Amino acid sequence: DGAPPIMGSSVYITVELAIAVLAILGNVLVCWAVWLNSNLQNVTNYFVVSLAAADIAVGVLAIPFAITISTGFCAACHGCLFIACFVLVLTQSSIFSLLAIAIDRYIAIRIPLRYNGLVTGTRAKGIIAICWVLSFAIGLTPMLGWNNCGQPKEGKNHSQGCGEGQVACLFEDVVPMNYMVYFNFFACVLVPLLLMLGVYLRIFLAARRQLADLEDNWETLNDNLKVIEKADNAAQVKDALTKMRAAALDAQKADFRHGFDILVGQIDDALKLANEGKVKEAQAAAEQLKTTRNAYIQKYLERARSTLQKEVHAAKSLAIIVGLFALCWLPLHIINCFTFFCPDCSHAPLWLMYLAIVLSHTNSVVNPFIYAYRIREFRQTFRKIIRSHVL
Ligand SMILES: Nc1nc(NCCc2ccc(O)cc2)nc2nc(-c3ccco3)nn12
Repeated sequence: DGAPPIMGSSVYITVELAIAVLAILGNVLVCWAVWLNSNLQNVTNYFVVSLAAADIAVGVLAIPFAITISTGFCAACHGCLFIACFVLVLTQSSIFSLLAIAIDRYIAIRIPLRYNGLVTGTRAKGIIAICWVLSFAIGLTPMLGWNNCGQPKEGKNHSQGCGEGQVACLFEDVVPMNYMVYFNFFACVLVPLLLMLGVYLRIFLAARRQLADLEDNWETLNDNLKVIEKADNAAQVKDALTKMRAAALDAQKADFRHGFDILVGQIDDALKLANEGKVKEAQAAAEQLKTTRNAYIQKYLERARSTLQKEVHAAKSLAIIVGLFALCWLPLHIINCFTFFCPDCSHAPLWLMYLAIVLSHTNSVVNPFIYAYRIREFRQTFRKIIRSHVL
């Protein structure tokens, strides 16, 4: 006869309430910043709002649900199922939101040309609504028959003094583990994570490929120029210039038409000269190109470089969220795995179970800090609010 469980429950409940406090405050701040700042009103941040909404729900409902379910109190089976699986609904919502963010940034970085023509607030709202609905379908799947209401714990039901029909409300007693591992973890959680990793890999790959392409064009431009200065034949000049022309109109694909028009025009003129056997005429005419480069091309390619740097930094910041999501949630899934795939093992200790539950809950508090740390716009919007209504 050992330590009173309420002593541990005091800690657990206090920790849970603190986590709820932070989860509500941080995410409320996020939503407020997005609502009043017009720079933060794009399709990409609407998913941020949805994620923050799920986190608010965690702080308002899932945590109280966790505190209640932990009691093992007497309630009808299906009611206990809802209480236990509402967090699954929210977690699936978060999954779909993160995956939507990844796909949005992918579409933005590979085809920004037709990004707006494809991605709008209308279709985004339709997506988010469909995502919430499918999250409900997934999370509450157990209530559609895939439960253990038909296999109750006679000993427990009669120990805790429950009514006819009712059952004690614990997780592993009503929520089947094959569902948690196969259906929820392997299919509806792990696979999405693999997909997110793939998409972000493709994002960074495309950013690197574009920077190398523009760099090859820039180097082709200047190297052909140097070749002109060193060449000693009209045909050698025209060869280098034709290839410089190709590189010029290639880098063009990356107000600004003025610069590239001047460059390509100068290249056409140098070509016409070289074709008419006019060598040094071409070498001198192609020497003014560098000015056109020092006034337009360099100024455009540095700006394209900074734009890709910004999108890369944004992709990194948005991927860190998925990282923390995985790190906070996977421990419970691993615990479920070895609660399902090892009958010869000893079950994980109760303190470790609640520790992992608390950990999974902490994910609803990190996102705002990530935003304020990484994203200048979010940071300074939070700053204004913090120095607008309350200090
Ligand atoms: N395995 C598990 N257990 C619990 N709570 C109850 C643990 C327990 C274990 C033994 C016992 O006699 C009474 C209760 N909550 C849990 N939540 C989750 C979870 C949430 C999201 C993914 O897995 N897994 N999970």
